Amino acid sequence: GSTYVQALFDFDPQEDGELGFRRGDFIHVMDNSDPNWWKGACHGQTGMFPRNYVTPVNR
Amino acid sequence: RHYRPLPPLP
Repeated sequence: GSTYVQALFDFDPQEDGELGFRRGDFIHVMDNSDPNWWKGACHGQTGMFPRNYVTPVNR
Repeated sequence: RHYRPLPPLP
């Protein structure tokens, strides 16, 4: 498996440094230490994104 | 930290 997910819903940056992506963006879960905000990547950028805006891939 | 409260999905 590869620490990643998939933005079930396009996401937007609400703060300053939050990951920014759009539905289908594989968020590279870089730090799932959070229950609702995994510090991860998506397509070249990284930061905090809501683990819910994405879904875990690989199985 | 500033994880922010999970936003509402569309």
